Amino acid sequence: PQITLWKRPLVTIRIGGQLKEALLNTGADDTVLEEMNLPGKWKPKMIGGIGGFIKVRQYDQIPIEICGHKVIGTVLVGPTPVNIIGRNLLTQIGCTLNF
Amino acid sequence: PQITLWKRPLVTIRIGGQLKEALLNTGADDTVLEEMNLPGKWKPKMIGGIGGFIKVRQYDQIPIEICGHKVIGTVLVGPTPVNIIGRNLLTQIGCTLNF
Amino acid sequence: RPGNFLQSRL
Repeated sequence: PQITLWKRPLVTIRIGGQLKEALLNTGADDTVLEEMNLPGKWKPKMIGGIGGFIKVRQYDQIPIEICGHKVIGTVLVGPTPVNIIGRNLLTQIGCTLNF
Repeated sequence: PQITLWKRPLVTIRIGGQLKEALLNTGADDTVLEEMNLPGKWKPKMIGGIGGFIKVRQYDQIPIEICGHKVIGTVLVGPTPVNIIGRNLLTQIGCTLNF
Repeated sequence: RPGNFLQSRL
């Protein structure tokens, strides 16, 4: 699909077989989801950007479907204000910027 | 061009006569540059990011050339960690996401 | 390094 940028590029994702809305964010190295009680082992991590850093939990090899495209990789969880799909998963679904 | 996302999507811009490197950022509503001088009137504004809120200076109707494409629009200047081209200008240069 | 450049108006 082609997603224009007039509005925030929010799409449906599936993690755990369940659906969420997430922002396709070419300005994010990593994927970070709003706080959710995901099972599995995790490691603490700090992620930063405008306004400083937040503490998150890093989960590895988590399957995630993005607009019907399967992906699997590292998923961070913490107090982000919006679910964010970063480049680690954007590359897996073959996403490009085009102009 | 078509830009893949295995690396940060960094491009050269020209603004106020000067060259800089900036990140093409679909996760940003606005364009935010690191501290610099720009001519003309500015307004104090605040914006949010992953870590919280920061203070910026808003310059309106600023010409900016992005990877060879012309835009004229709002540029925010403040303590961002990286120069960011957001959707306000990505739309002007005809940028879309594709997968 | 800082690496999540979410940015929102308001």
